[PDB]
Order: sequence, then structure tokens, then C-alpha cells
Amino acid sequence: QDGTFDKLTKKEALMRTRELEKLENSLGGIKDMGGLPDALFVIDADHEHIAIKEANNLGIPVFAIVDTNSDPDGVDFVIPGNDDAIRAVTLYLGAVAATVREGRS
Amino acid sequence: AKQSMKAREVKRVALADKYFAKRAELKAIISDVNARWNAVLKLQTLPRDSSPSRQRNRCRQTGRPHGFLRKFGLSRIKVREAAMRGEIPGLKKASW
Amino acid sequence: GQKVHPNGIRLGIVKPWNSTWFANTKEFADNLDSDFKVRQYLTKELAKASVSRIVIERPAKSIRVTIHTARPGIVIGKKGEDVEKLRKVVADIAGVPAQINIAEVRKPELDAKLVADSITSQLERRVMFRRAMKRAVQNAMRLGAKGIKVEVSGRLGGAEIARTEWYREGRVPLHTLRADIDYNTSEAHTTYGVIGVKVWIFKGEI
Amino acid sequence: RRRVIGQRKILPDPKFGSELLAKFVNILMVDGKKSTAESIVYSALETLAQRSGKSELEAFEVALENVRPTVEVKSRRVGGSTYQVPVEVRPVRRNALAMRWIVEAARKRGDKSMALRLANELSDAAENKGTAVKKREDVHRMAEANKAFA
RNA sequence: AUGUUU
RNA sequence: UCGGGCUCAUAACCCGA
RNA sequence: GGCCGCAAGGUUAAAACUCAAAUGAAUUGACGGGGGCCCGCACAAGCGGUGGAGCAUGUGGUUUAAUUCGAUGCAACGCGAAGAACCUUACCUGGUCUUGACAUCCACGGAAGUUUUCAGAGAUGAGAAUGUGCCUUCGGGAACCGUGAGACAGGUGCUGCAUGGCUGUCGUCAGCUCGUGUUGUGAAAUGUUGGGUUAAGUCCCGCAACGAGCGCAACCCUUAUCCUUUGUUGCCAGCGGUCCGGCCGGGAACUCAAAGGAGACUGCCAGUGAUAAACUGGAGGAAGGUGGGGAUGACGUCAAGUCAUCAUGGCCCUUACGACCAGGGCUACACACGUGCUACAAUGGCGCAUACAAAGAGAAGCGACCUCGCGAGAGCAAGCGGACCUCAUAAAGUGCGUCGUAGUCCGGAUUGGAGUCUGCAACUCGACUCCAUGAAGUCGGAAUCGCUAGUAAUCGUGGAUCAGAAUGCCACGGUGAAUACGU
Ligand SMILES: [Mg+2]
Ligand SMILES: [Mg+2]
Ligand SMILES: [Mg+2]
Ligand SMILES: [Mg+2]
Ligand SMILES: [Mg+2]
Ligand SMILES: [Mg+2]
Ligand SMILES: [Mg+2]
Ligand SMILES: [Mg+2]
Ligand SMILES: [Mg+2]
Ligand SMILES: [Mg+2]
Ligand SMILES: [Mg+2]
Ligand SMILES: [Mg+2]
Ligand SMILES: [Mg+2]
Ligand SMILES: [Mg+2]
Ligand SMILES: [Mg+2]
Ligand SMILES: [Mg+2]
Ligand SMILES: [Mg+2]
Ligand SMILES: [Mg+2]
Ligand SMILES: [Mg+2]
Repeated sequence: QDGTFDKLTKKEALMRTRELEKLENSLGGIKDMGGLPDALFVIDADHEHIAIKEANNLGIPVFAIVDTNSDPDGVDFVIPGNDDAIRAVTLYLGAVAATVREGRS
Repeated sequence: AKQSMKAREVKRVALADKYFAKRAELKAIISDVNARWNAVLKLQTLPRDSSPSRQRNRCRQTGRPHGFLRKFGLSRIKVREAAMRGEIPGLKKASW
Repeated sequence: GQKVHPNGIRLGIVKPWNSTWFANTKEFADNLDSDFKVRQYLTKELAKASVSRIVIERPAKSIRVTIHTARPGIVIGKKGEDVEKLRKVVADIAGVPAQINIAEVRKPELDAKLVADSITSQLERRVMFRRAMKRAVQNAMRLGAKGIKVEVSGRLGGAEIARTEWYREGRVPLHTLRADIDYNTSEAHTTYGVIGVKVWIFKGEI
Repeated sequence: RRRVIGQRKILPDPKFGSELLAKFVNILMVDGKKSTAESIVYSALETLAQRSGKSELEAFEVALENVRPTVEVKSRRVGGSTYQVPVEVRPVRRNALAMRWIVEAARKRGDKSMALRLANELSDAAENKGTAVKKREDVHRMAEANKAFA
């Protein structure tokens, strides 16, 4: 982006540019962040259980959809649904946009 | 090494800087066909503890009578050890 | 010996010599002694002077020298007194009227031998090698260092069995030619033995 | 071990043109004196001329045909016992095997010069006789007598 | 087969 | 019995006399 | 002991004495004649060796007055020793000394010294003359010589299990870890495991892991190219000159030299492959897939080696384990082993003539030239401190005379007589030459080693150490293979 990749022949770029490639994808929502959460909301609660392992420790509010095989323990904010349902996948997900910006201002 | 030995050798050195320093030939010319007597060659009892072939080297730094280097004066241990630091101009580890 | 001398194979690049001049089978011989002789007497006295290195050159029938001391002041004394006195030592131990001078060494806590001779004395000074080398030695790190370390020897403390302590910070890749690291040693004769020191001070790569 | 190679060929016949022939000059060559090898592998055919007649080119390979094997065995250990399982050798090493065993006997003739000590075996093949040709069928002995294997 | 030695 | 080899080394085993 | 049984035995069931444990589950590593997977001249495929023979060299043993000491499976055994006649040199027999051979220092006398005399094996001892330095507010002092006296000095004496420093070793192996988080009571685990892939903990993918440090991959060297510049001692193409000799001028074109660069990077093409990495072919190029060879040797293990290089804790010797000299020994031998050299021969030997390299060496040095000598070499003496001269006259190879498979036209040990030289000095113990003598040996058992390419193999050349004794070590090039399915 900035005038820095101009160094090293037309090839090196790919090396450092590839590094970011993954970084961004993995560290998607955090770029702005620089401290800690406040109330994480995961999607596939059960499956993404390991993603809550850290939550249960601190105590950060946890909300997520739990199917019939989910683990209603880690999540301190019960809310079933379906980790599937190609159509209902965003349903409850949309009711979040409101709570956020379109609910705080 | 051994100071007692080092010194014992030092003697074997000064003597050359005396007898051999010049008188070495004062009899030499009278030794090879240059007629020519034998008296001098007979009463030849001046160079005893003195001989241009009885002086050893010993690592200048230390005093090891082995593993000496003319271009230097020390033995493998010191030389290498020193060269490592750089007490020798232009002596990088060779590697063709 | 697993690791060789990180300073040996460095006289070529990223690391200067210590006696740059010229000499053949004839002079090189007597010359090798000279550079030695001086550094011997000079050090003994320049001990408390905090030395880092002693460069030696030779323009013609005389040596140059460059006492790399972290505090040449002591080397001066009554202003010229001390220096002058020693300035004669060389002219006599060199065989020819040689010049002289110095170049103080700032940031001495980031110099091999300096730091080495530093931690080696603390011993006789009754100190805890560990608590010392992991502190009153690693200080170089504080100075925005890139990497450093020290590897003691055996007979550490009142032990009857030789050993070696670790403790290190940063990175000291004594394999990278460009890397460049400051190496030195000091056989601090311990009250009950003779421990050694090995300071690895890497200040930037190439 | 885990890598594979091709072959190490070199400058063929000095004039008669024949890559493989070089081997007969190399395999026989000793002390790295190929300069002399050409002095033996060439002068050899120059002597078999009157001996045989037809192009020395064929002359060689001709009798050579009665020296090259076509089936050998390789020791293979199994459950303690090491069988001598047979195996038909391809042409590549086949022709080679011959040359080796061929040049060998030639140097065991124990007469005078090699030029002749070489021609003898070069022709002894067709007419059948000598140490060289011996090995040829001699190898066949171990062969099949172990067919109970491969 | 053993090693403080089939 | 001895001399040599085999083994980390013995015995055993192999070679020689 | 009681009871049961035909019996074999069953059932009930102690004590003395002895130990500090015995034991269960699980963790880390290690190992297995457990499994899976994968590499390295490990084997397999080839070539050439060792043990055979003689000799050289080291070693064990043995011997001796001493045969100085250390080195011991690989990882000791042409190793410390790149150089033992004296010297070295530590060992021995004898001669001799006792603040010393080497230091500082106090005091006394004397500048230091010089050349000689005698006697001794010398170590010395006692002399004979001569030499008369620096300053002095004159005593004194600076060096230094001898002696006196001690504090001290000296010790290659012992502990490499007291140690530093250094090194070998697996191993140029790809490994070894750590911080944070997390799992477990814990020991620990994870990462680092796994799927591909690589020479590789190499790279990618995945994953309760996230990252990082040491290490492999780079920068250093060097070689393979091309350019730049510099052209002398190096170069010699077009020009002429020429005693026809790069010999003259001359020319800077060429090789060459040598400082700075150009270059190779899965960089590009195709296929395969997860459209991942990567792999397999291609082009272009001197050079392809870490180009080849160096150097570089992780955390560590073998209380691995070295107090004998030197340093050093302790310990020990103190008219001595200190010190000086002469002779002897380390160069023994009734044996055994390791590393080597030369042959057993015609892909050879000897006589002729002949064809061509690379890298280094050097003023107490390399030493041309010419003379004499069969010869080593000796005499004379220039040149070069060196792309200027000397070492330097490469050897295999090549074309001829030949000899004919003989123990010889092979091979060279051994020995006798005569000499050269390096050196005070070569009996003990030196290298070479001359003539005479000509060994064993005809290709080497059990077994065992090296080597994947300019390698192996063979042939020469130079260096180091060094007065003078390389079959060793280090390095250089000439020529110049076989073979590799496969684990
Ligand atoms: Mg001493
Ligand atoms: Mg000598
Ligand atoms: Mg038993
Ligand atoms: Mg027993
Ligand atoms: Mg158990
Ligand atoms: Mg290999
Ligand atoms: Mg094999
Ligand atoms: Mg064989
Ligand atoms: Mg001696
Ligand atoms: Mg003392
Ligand atoms: Mg040890
Ligand atoms: Mg030992
Ligand atoms: Mg022990
Ligand atoms: Mg890595
Ligand atoms: Mg590397
Ligand atoms: Mg001592
Ligand atoms: Mg010896
Ligand atoms: Mg020489
Ligand atoms: Mg020599």
C-alpha cells in the first residue's frame, strides 16, 4: 500500500504480502480493538466451544445459538436455535445489529 | 618452557653473538682448502656450549620447543589463539 | 570444542584487526613480540583504567598505539604525569621512539572485555555469580542492545565440581558472519580455583 | 539410496564410431591411462583381421554374443535364510557383464603382450573356449538350478 | 551366553 | 597348545601352524 | 499340632531371625532378538587396497643403568613430535653447586670487560698482564661483575574426578529449547504432534495453541562464466624492424594477472499436485532447483583427552622432585599389532629422443653461469629480497633399440670395500654417491578398508619443521574410470 514495498525486486512483495494475507483473515475483527472484550457473541456455540474456554475464565457475557447437541454450560446467556438452517442463519444474527450501533447511539 | 630451562638456553644464544659472531670464520678459512695448517683445527676447543646448531626456538610467547613457526615465533597454541584476536596483521583463517 | 572463536573468523569483515601495519619473515618475528610486550605492562597498570582494546600500528621505526580505555583520565593522573611515564615504557620495550595516545570508551557496560573483566572481579569481591551475571552484566540489554550473553566456567562458588551457568537475553547467533559479536575472556583467579568468563555482545548484524 | 540417476557416457570410438565400445576401452583401461587403452582396444581388431576377416566391428560383437549372459541371481535374505533368487539381466548391464569377464581372462592369459592376450579371447568366444566364455554358461549353472525361486 | 565375563 | 582374526570385551566361532 | 484323604496331598495356621521397605497407577527417557516410516560409501553395484613379502614409522611386550613422559573401542597406536647425532631432553651413570641457572632487593669491593696460562671430560678452580664508561653541592650513586646474608627463587613433581583455556566424539545429526496460555493432584504435556514436502524443526496446510531463542538455509572464501579499469616484470594480435630470439620499437587487441562489479532467484514455460507446498520435464544461459569445493560443528554425552604449551585450587620437594657439565638412552630385541613405502613386472623394465601443468620458496637465503670430478659434489661467481633471478631440467604420456615371461632384461633388502657433505663433533645414532652383492617376493588365509566424478585410481610438483636425516603431514596440478535395481 504505502511506499515501502518498493524495496526488493518484483517478487519479494509476495513474501511479506502473503504474511498479511493470513493475518487479516484470522485477526479479522480486532484491528480496531486493543484491550479486551465486553460480551462476546459466537455463532456455532457448541462447535466453537473452545472459543468460549477463555470466556468462562474471565466472566465476559457470552451469547450464542445452541442446537440440540450444544453445551448449555459455558454460555452464560442461553439462546438455542440452530447452528444450521441456511435461512435462519442470519435471523437471530440480525437482531444484533439493532442492539449495537442502531441501539446505542 | 621452564624458566630454569629457558635461561639455560639463553646462554646457548649469547655465545653465538660472541664467538660465532665473527671468530667463527677466524678458524673456518683455516679449515677448508685455503693453502693451511692443522694447529688451529687441533687446538679447536673454543666452541663448546656454543654451537650455531644447538639453539632451539620454543614458542616466543610461551616456550614450547615444538610446533614453531619461523614467520612468527610462537607455537600453534599461542599463534592460533592470538591470531583469533588479531595480534597479527592479515592472518584470517585460510579456506580456499 | 563445539563452538569455535566467534571473533577469530571475523578479522576479514565486520570486524577490524588489532595490529595493522606490515612485516616480513624478518620483522614480523620481532614485531610479534613487540605488540605483545607492550600490551603486557600497559594492561597491568591500565587495569583499574577500564580497558576495552589496545590497538597497535607502526609508521616507521616507531609504534602508534591507541589505548581504548573507558576512562583514560587515570591514565593521565597529574595531567601528563602518568601518561608520560608509560610513554617511555613503550619506547624502551619497542626498541624505537614510538608515539602514543588514547581514545576514551563511552558506554563501557556494552563492551566485551570491559564487561568481562567486570563480572570476573565481582567474584573475589564476594558476590553471587548468578545474581550478578543475570543483573550487573546483562545491563547492556538496557542500552537498546540487540542481543548478549555470558557463559561462566567451572568450580563456580564453593563447588568442587566444575560446571557452567546459562542465563542469556536477546539473540547471539554466533553463526552469522555479518552479525558481528564482541568476544573476550578473563581468568578471574578465584580464591579457591580459577573460573573463566565469556561475554557475547552482538550489536546489530552486518 | 532414495535418488535415481541416468548414465555416464563419454567420447565414443575414436573413428569407428561406437559409444558402448568405449567401455571396452575404459573397463579395460587401468591407472587412468585411456591414452593406452585406445592402443589396445583398437590394435586388437587390427590383429583379428586376418584372424577372422569380416569387419572387425562385427567380429567383436559376433563372438561377444557367446559371452553375454541373460539371467543371474541376487542373494536375498528371508527369515534367516538368504535365497539366491534368479533374475534375467537386461541388455544394459548384460553387454557390460561380458566385457568385464572378457577383459579379465585376457589379462590372465599369462603369455606376453595384451594385444594378443585380448584377441585370443575375442575370438575364443565364437569358437568357444577360454575363461571368459566359461563364465557365460558357468553362470547358467547357478541359473535355473534355482528356478524353484523366482 | 555373559559382563563382579559362555 | 600357541599365533591371528570376530566382539565394546570374554567364551564360543573362523584361519593357520 | 488337630481334622480330612488310599495316596498325592488338602484345611486350619504360627514363631525365631532379617530388611526399610515391599507395593499400585501413571510420567520422562532408555532399550527390545516390538511395529510403522526415513536417511548416510551402511549394504547392495563396481574399482583399488591391508593382513602375504622386504623395508619405514608408531605401539604393546620384552629388555636395559635409562630405554623420559602423555595418548588406549570406534573417539590411542607416521598421535602430542612439521622434524632425538650434541643440542633438544624431561630418563640414566658419573663429575659438580646450594639464596641458586632464572627475579626483585640490602651491604661490601670492583666500570663493564680483554686476551691468554695452567689443570679438568667438561661443569670449574687458581692465576698473568691489560680496559679504566655515565654524573656528583664528592659521600654518594645508574647499569653491571663477584661475594656475603637472607625474605625469597626454582620443580616437564601429583592430582585432566579441584580447575581455565583448548580439543576429540555422535555429527553437519536436525535437532535442542524457552516465555505466555491451556490440560493434569502431580510427575509432565502441548508447541515440537499430525498431511504433504524438503538435504534439512525446509516450506505450505492443519491444530489449544500463540510467539520467540540457539541450530539447518544466507552474508565470508573460492571456482564456472562476462564486463570495467590497470597494463609492468606479464601479453603479442594488424605494423614494420629485426643478430630472427616478443629479441627492437611499438602496440594495449589477447591470455594473463586483480580491485569493483553482472549473474541463479522455483526467476519464467508446461504438467502433476489442495487451483498448498512442492515435484517432474523445458527454455534461456558458463552456470540450474541449497551449481561444485571450503569455513562454519545447536542444547549436550563419554568425570572423553591435555596440570607436559601455558594458566591455575590443593598437595608435595627445599646442600633438593632444585641447578650445571660430560658421556649414554629415547635409534634396544627371542615376539605381537596399527598406519605406511616398494616390488613381485610386458597396460613392463632398461637405452634414445621427445610432448606438455598448477601452487608455492627464498639476504647466516635461493644460488644461475663456467671449470674439474664417473659421482655425490667441490671451485668461480652473476642474478633475484623477486608476474624481473635462483628453486625449476614435471612425471605419466609419445615415437624408436631392445628384451622375451626366465625369478628374469623383474624386484630391490642385505652386506663389503671406497667416498661426498651438514656440522666441535656423525662408533654408539646422519642424508647422499661409487663399485661390488644382489633379498624376500610370481599378487597374498580368517578377515578387513577406502572411494559416487575430475571422484577412485595412477604420475609427478611445491611448502612447512628445519645446521644436517621424510615411505609422514599440508598443498598443486597432469591424466583419468566402474558402478549404482534397490533398501
Ligand atoms: Mg613455570
Ligand atoms: Mg636444532
Ligand atoms: Mg559366569
Ligand atoms: Mg566369577
Ligand atoms: Mg508398573
Ligand atoms: Mg558421498
Ligand atoms: Mg561391498
Ligand atoms: Mg579382494
Ligand atoms: Mg640426548
Ligand atoms: Mg616459592
Ligand atoms: Mg575430563
Ligand atoms: Mg590420563
Ligand atoms: Mg577414572
Ligand atoms: Mg526453522
Ligand atoms: Mg551454514
Ligand atoms: Mg605446579
Ligand atoms: Mg620415540
Ligand atoms: Mg627449502
Ligand atoms: Mg623436506
